[PDB]
Amino acid sequence: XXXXXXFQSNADTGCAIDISRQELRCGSGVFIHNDVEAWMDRYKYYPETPQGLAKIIQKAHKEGVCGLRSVSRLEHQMWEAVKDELNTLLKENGVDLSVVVEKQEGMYKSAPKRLTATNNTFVVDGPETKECPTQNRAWNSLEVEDFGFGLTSTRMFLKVRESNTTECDSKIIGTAVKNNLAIHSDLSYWIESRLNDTWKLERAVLGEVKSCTWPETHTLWGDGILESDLIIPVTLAGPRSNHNRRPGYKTQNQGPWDEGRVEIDFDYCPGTTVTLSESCGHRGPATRTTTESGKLITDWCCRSCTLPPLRYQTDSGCWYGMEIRPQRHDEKTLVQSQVNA
Amino acid sequence: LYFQSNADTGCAIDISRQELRCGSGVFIHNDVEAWMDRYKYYPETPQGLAKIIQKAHKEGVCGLRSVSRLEHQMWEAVKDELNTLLKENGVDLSVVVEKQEGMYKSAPKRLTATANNTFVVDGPETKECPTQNRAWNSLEVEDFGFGLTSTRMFLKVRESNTTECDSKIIGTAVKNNLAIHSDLSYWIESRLNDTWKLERAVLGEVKSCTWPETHTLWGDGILESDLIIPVTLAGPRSNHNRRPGYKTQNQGPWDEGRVEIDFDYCPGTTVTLSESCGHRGPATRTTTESGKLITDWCCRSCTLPPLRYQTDSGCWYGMEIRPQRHDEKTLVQSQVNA
Ligand SMILES: *[C@@H]1O[C@H](CO)[C@@H](O[C@@H]2O[C@H](CO)[C@@H](O[C@@H]3O[C@H](CO[C@H]4O[C@H](CO)[C@@H](O)[C@H](O)[C@@H]4O)[C@@H](O)[C@H](O[C@H]4O[C@H](CO)[C@@H](O)[C@H](O)[C@@H]4O)[C@@H]3O)[C@H](O)[C@H]2NC(C)=O)[C@H](O)[C@H]1NC(C)=O
Ligand SMILES: *[C@@H]1O[C@H](CO)[C@@H](O[C@@H]2O[C@H](CO)[C@@H](O)[C@H](O)[C@H]2NC(C)=O)[C@H](O)[C@H]1NC(C)=O
Ligand SMILES: *[C@@H]1O[C@H](CO)[C@@H](O[C@@H]2O[C@H](CO)[C@@H](O)[C@H](O)[C@H]2NC(C)=O)[C@H](O)[C@H]1NC(C)=O
Ligand SMILES: *[C@@H]1O[C@H](CO)[C@@H](O[C@@H]2O[C@H](CO)[C@@H](O)[C@H](O)[C@H]2NC(C)=O)[C@H](O)[C@H]1NC(C)=O
Ligand SMILES: *[C@@H]1O[C@H](CO)[C@@H](O)[C@H](O)[C@H]1NC(C)=O
Repeated sequence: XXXXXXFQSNADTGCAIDISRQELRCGSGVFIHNDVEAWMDRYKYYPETPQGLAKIIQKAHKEGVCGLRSVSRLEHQMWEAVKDELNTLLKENGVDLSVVVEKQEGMYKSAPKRLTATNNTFVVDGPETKECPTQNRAWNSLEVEDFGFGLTSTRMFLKVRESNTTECDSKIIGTAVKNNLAIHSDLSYWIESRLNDTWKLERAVLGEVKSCTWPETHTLWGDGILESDLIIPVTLAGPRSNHNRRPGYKTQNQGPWDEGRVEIDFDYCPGTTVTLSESCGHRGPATRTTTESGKLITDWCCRSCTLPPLRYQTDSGCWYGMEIRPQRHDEKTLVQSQVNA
Repeated sequence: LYFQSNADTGCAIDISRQELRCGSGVFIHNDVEAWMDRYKYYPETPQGLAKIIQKAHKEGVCGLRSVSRLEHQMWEAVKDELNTLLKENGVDLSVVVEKQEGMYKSAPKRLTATANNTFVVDGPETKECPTQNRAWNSLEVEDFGFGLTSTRMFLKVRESNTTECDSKIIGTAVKNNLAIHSDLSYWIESRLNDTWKLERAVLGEVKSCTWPETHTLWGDGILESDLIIPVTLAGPRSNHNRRPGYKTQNQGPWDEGRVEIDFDYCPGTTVTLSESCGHRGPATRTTTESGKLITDWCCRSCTLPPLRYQTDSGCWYGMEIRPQRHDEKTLVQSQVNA
């Protein structure tokens, strides 16, 4: 599964039903789909030329770049799928260099080196090592040049970026608002806000947690921003937008951002309560509702949040927002986020 | 679960992404192109509204000015019903709806939910009912109404005072090379071609409410002098509402009704960069009042293709673009100051 290559036509054209207006309507415009919560991946990354990429790497290798960290899971999946190919490319040209791709657990961190146009390894992702520290790795060096048709999925071809930026690739971003529901999204983030008495964040699904910055061009309601109010941190591709807020909550810099997939919404973790209490503990690291031993922590408080509570759902269970604390300071087997972003 | 209650569902072809995708999300359509006839306003309570009106008149509100063409059509269509309801309550008061020509100006008064014998809706600027004593932007859409012919939307009186355009009917979105700010009468399009910039805008009428920041893209660090469509004319405070070489078209042909903006030459005309060209002025039509064509145009420091308006009486150029020949032959120029 990695085949190599080697009616306004700028717009979407089709039909949809608008459930709110209760109208079936055809024509042209902009259609944003939910691709984060989709069964398969409709999209796969590809290099414009594997040979080109191999050249990019060996060059960066000469200039002392020991490896790379992917921007996203999709990018990782490319490096994973194209490594054997890149390696036979180097091998057959007499280049003493092999690409090595390690499993990625947790958030995709940024790095400061950049691949440019044109030991003996190039290490993609993995744990932090003294041998190949992040500071000598490349990150966010590629972007989408063109899209390629496929039967099963659609191809995205990567070129080398012309400049140095921390911005997420805008080619794959879809932001939209209609019927007072607002969506900031790309291939791995789906962030939904809605008007109900007030405008506020309602739900978010993060396929992984990345470290690029959400571009202003693709951001709604981005005036008069106070970053410390932004639920999802801008250092974690949180859109710098007033939609990325919830009354009674500040930036979740210590949310469980290193668990892999994270779903944010506002409801109670199963079998728990949350109470307003001026005697509750101050905000701290996001905390799970099950201990290491597995037992359920039922009673929770908050000093000044609003209900329903900010809830995180991950592979290992349910967590609460930073402002929500265990009512009883007696449980010692806590599982808490050790992130600071 | 709520995502069903407010979303769109269907299929579309995305040429840019070379794919056919189905699913759920937000589909923003092109409505200023023929779809204004498939949407009607109706007051949610003609009875209540009548009471609201007789109260406002009783408090020194001589009349009203519609936010938009669609609102005006509702007034035109409900006045007979309103009047006959005012009769039944024994109220010396009748609604008068005059033709609306030009831009839909704003007014400072508001209706509330709780001399002459008339309530004048729209029209020219009388002194028997000045704009300063009229209400404006007191209505918003409560819910939508199913129809085969048209989608109905029912209006409530606003609980609050604001210059903001009703947000319920706004659709704003960006994907691939394309950014749209739109509602039922405005379609404002910008595109990424080397740079993000305004490419085209169609305005069914020119209104004077303000485009809400909640539905504005790229709204950070705004220099209002660079916004092409003025914020006083529902221009979005967006860096998408910009074109290099051009500043705010405060003196556009905004009083002509329908206006379309794009970047292209007026038929039979040329535009050349000249250091000796005149400075920004009111926008000028390519035909003179008699009906003669002006062919030669200059600009000092605009970029090309030229900023172009099209209205019901012809083609016009942006404020920076000036007739190269000084033998001024009674031009037709915008008199609007926005
Ligand atoms: C969209 O936004 C609206 C608000 O604009 C939300 O509506 C609110 O929903 C919440 C719960 O979902 C409601 O809160 C509940 O109120 C019940 C009755 O209200 C009492 O308190 C008010 C205080 O102002 C008094 O005025 C009133 O007379 C009543 O005495 C309570 O019975 C509920 O209590 C539960 O929670 C508390 C929390 O501590 C527990 O201690 C209780 O034991 C009990 O379990 C609760 O407080 C609120 O009333 C709604 N407001 C309005 C205006 O309707 C919608 O929920 C939101 N939509 C979505 C989808 O989220
Ligand atoms: C690209 O820009 C980034 C940030 O704008 C640069 O990252 C900084 O690099 C220096 C030295 O490498 C560090 O001390 C900083 O902490 C980095 N800031 C970050 C990572 O936010 C990066 O060096 C630039 N890369 C190139 C090739 O110019
Ligand atoms: C009360 O309001 C009515 C409706 O606006 C006024 O009637 C108009 O008066 C002007 C005066 O020049 C005429 O040109 C219009 O033709 C009248 N409208 C008609 C006949 O439908 C009336 O003058 C006002 N009375 C006042 C201010 O005392
Ligand atoms: C997108 O912008 C490019 C400029 O980068 C436009 O290309 C120019 O097109 C005009 C007329 O077609 C030519 O006179 C120029 O010489 C072109 N420039 C270059 C560098 O080729 C292009 O027309 C724009 N396309 C759209 C659809 O707006
Ligand atoms: C509406 O609000 C504006 C902004 O404060 C104010 O200037 C205006 O007088 C208000 N009008 C009414 C009728 O309250």
